Amino acid sequence: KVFGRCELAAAMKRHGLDNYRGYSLGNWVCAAKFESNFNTQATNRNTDGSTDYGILQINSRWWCNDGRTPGSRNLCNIPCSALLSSDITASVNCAKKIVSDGNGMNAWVAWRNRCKGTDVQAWIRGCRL
Ligand SMILES: [Cl-]
Ligand SMILES: [Cl-]
Ligand SMILES: [Cl-]
Ligand SMILES: [Cl-]
Ligand SMILES: [Cl-]
Ligand SMILES: [Cl-]
Ligand code: NA
Repeated sequence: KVFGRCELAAAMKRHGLDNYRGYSLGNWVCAAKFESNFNTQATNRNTDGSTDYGILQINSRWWCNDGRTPGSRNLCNIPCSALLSSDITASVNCAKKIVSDGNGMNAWVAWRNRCKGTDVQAWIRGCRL
């Protein structure tokens, strides 16, 4: 599913991302825009042989099992395919683990490079929330 901006903001709010670890909802919608273009089906293979999955491009090196990233972990205890569902529950739950790990939203390269330090409330402007 390719979400609209406000549709994603609502879904993310409902699943408890707004202000999760102190990151306002705009930061999560921004991250999703630049990680996946709001596409739950997005996949991108990394140089190390891991792959990033879903709306928040969660990586198989640490977070989900894809059956082809040897010696990786599965901290979210999910198949990576779960992160590609139209239902973002799995992705959000796993993002909460990630952002809690120590590095905050710097775990998302697109967030660091395109959202951090920017006016992220823009991403939730106009939305009914
Ligand atoms: Cl929308
Ligand atoms: Cl947009
Ligand atoms: Cl915000
Ligand atoms: Cl992989
Ligand atoms: Cl959803
Ligand atoms: Cl933080
Ligand atoms: Na893994």
